[PDB]
Amino acid sequence: GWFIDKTPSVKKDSFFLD
Amino acid sequence: LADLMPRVKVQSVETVEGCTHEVALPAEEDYLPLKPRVGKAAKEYPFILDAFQREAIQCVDNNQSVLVSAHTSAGKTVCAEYAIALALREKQRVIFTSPIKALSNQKYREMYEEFQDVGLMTGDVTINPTASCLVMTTEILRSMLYRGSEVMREVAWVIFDEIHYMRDSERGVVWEETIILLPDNVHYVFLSATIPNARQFAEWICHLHKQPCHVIYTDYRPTPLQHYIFPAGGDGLHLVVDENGDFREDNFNTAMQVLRDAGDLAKKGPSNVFKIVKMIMERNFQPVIIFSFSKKDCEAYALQMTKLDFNTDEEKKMVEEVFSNAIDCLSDEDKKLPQVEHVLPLLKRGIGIHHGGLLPILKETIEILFSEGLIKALFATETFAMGINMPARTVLFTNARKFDGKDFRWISSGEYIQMSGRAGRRGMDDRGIVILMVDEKMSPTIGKQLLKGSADPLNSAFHLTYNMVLNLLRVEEINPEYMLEKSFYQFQHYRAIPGVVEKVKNSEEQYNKIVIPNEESVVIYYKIRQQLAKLGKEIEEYIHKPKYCLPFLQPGRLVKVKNEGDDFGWGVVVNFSKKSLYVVEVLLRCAAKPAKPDEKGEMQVVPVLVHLLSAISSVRLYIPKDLRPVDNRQSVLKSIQEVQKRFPDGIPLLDPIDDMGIQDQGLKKVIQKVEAFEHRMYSHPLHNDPNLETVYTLCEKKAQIAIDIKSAKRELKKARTVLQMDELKCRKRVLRRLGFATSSDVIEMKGRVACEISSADELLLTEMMFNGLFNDLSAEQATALLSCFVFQENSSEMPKLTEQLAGPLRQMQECAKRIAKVSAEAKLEIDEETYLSSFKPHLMDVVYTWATGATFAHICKMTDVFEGSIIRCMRRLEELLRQMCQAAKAIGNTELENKFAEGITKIKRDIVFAASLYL
Ligand SMILES: Nc1ncnc2c1ncn2[C@@H]1O[C@H](COP(=O)(O)OP(=O)(O)O)[C@@H](O)[C@H]1O
Ligand SMILES: [Cl-]
Repeated sequence: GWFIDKTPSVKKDSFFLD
Repeated sequence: LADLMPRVKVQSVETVEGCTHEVALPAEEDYLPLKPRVGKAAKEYPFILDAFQREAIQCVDNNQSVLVSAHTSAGKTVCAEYAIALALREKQRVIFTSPIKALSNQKYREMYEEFQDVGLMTGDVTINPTASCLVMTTEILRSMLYRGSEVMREVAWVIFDEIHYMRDSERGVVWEETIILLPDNVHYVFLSATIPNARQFAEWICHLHKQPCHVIYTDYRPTPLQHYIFPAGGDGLHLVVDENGDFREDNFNTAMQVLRDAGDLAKKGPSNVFKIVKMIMERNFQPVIIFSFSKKDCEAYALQMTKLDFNTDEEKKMVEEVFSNAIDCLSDEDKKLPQVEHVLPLLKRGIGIHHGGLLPILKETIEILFSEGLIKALFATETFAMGINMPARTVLFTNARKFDGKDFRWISSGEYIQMSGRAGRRGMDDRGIVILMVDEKMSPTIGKQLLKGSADPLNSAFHLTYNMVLNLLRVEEINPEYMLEKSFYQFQHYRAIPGVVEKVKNSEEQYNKIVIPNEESVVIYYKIRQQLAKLGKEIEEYIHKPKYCLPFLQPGRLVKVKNEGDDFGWGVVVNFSKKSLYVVEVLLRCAAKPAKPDEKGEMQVVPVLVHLLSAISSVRLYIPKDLRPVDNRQSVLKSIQEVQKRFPDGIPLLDPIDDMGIQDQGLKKVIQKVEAFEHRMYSHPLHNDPNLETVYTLCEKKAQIAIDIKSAKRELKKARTVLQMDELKCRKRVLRRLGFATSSDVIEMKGRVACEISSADELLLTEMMFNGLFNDLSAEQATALLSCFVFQENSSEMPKLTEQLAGPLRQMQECAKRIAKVSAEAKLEIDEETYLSSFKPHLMDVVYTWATGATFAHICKMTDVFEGSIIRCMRRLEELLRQMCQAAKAIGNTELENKFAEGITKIKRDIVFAASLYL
């Protein structure tokens, strides 16, 4: 099927990954 | 319209390998090949003529003008000699016009020993005016054409030595002005160097005098050259160009790398020039010319060599004998001059100097000693290259940069061609050599364009001058408008009209043929859709902005992509990342191209730039985890086919404001114009018509043809424009306000006075003369004041001036301010402070004291200006005085004529006006 999404995604931009 | 444009064709004559032959013709006339010469030749030569000489000869045999474009020393003078021969053989007259006096003198010597029926005419000397073959300076020739017709009485040929003088700014306008004034019945021989636009020149001559004009061109060089570079701080020379003319990038890059690390921070003693001329004498490369753009650097480099000796005691005795004989004419007082003492030790040692700063008799004596081989290492200025062919085996460049304006710049390939052309002597050398000293890093591309690159094109520097305008108002046959329309400057900017006008008609014809739209309302529909498309693209740009669209590029998002026209319909995103700009990988229907309408299509994932997305949807359809299979790719294509069905109104798009967050105000007014134009579109009676697309394509074609007509006419109205009319209107306005001519462009007596002044600012001087400034002055201070008008080359600190001299100076500067205010009042680009300071008064005291009787030795102590520059100025002053006499005589003002005449006698004596050794 299909769905409708008008909302975007985000990133903290301050996260430290590991 | 009234298009009185050039209409000239050009044809290519076939010739033997070694030269190329083209001829510029009026388009209406039918080309006619030169027929063979009839009867014995006009001149035989002591050698076998080269191909390019024969062809040029055949032109003159057929009484047709010819431009010969060959390297210096190729044999261009051979052609001119045949013309002179032919005209004398036919009891006609000839004028061999050269740009510089010094060249005219030397050519007169050549022509005299050879034909003997020749005369000379320059600003300084007049020999045998009734001669059938007159050598004369171009400045003289134009002055004669303005004066009378007897100048060209029975003249059948005019020879223009070195047309490059037209590029010059100080004397290139007189050159072009002259050619425009000659009668059409005259035939011309133009001698030049390799120029890339020789054809354009012949076309101008053909458009101008309504006569065929030939172009003979040859890159033939009778002595091949080896070009070397010397990296600063390097031990020796790298061959950058071999005899074959190939550019060795192998040795050029290795030369610049030595240069790159040579200087301090990158890592007493003698001079580098010293070391280069030294190995020159040890490698049998002499005689050599060392070009230096500064007379002060030229004397230093030559004095460094005083430690060495390049002459045999026999050659010494010869130098001393030739030197003492050339001086015997000078007075005892003048032989003691310091310059005579300082140079003879250098000539004895085989060292020589040549620059405008020397005294004329010494400069010429050195030229003589050089042609005799008694000077084996000559340090000369650039001017020495712009003269008669005095070649050497080797040419050395001390500097590669020259100062122009407010910044430094390399020397042009044209200048390198000019000075390097002196290396390589016709029969004496198997190969001349050129050495170039570099001190700053140099790109390889510019090095290739400088050593092997063609000469700079020959473009007109034509500009307006009051002396020209006034003389054209005096003659009742020509007007200044004619001089501009027929100039080479205007011909070069008229050069785009030929192709443009031909395309306008052909298009204007193709426009009336596709003019078959059923009705005129169609154009309204077309313009509506065209606007929507412009708006459409504008919306896309806002959606392209990654700051706005990236957040909504989630896997499965439907996106429409178009690049440079073609589109791939819709597609689904998978993920995105940076590139090198951003890139998203999207399935699309198809380095591949989109799928055609009849094709069922095959989905394929491809990376595409984010600024290639036209629209973005609200829908995110689900995609399979592993998209490697083909069946899954088809499954996605079928899933979107079902989405397009669930939304027949169109796949929903993201509101750029309510959803994407573009709070920009300009996007508001764009979306408003879209909804309004979409309403206008669906309202148009044609929107529903099934023939819409058939009539919308004929409308699109007819619309593009119209776009061409618009831009074509646009450049045509530019090309057809005369560029210097606004200046002319302003200069005529100045002449009106000052009383030189009337509102009806008729010369007033005051104008006829100014006509006689050509070597200086005619306008200022005639104003000074009419204001009664000279009337109270003595001849000695009258002449000293005029020195300000012939001292253009000034670059020294002023002296302390006595009140007797500053008086008339201050008076003169007052009239100068008035000249500037009226020019500005006419809206002429002039700076008042610049105009007053252009007349350098540095030699007021020098000229004044020479006028009183002081010896030349006495006046040299007064100023540090090089002693030769003083004589060059005095010669210009004497020529200007002679003009001033003619100016006062034009109105019968005999009291002023008697004053300038007196000034002449006061300064015309001793070494300043010593007869040239060539005359
Ligand atoms: N076919 C030729 N063969 C040998 N020497 C020639 C030939 N043509 C010209 N020369 C020589 O070259 C010179 C011709 O005059 P030149 O200074 O070379 O004219 P330009 O440099 O303007 O082309 C003369 O010294 C002449 O001896
Ligand atoms: Cl022939």
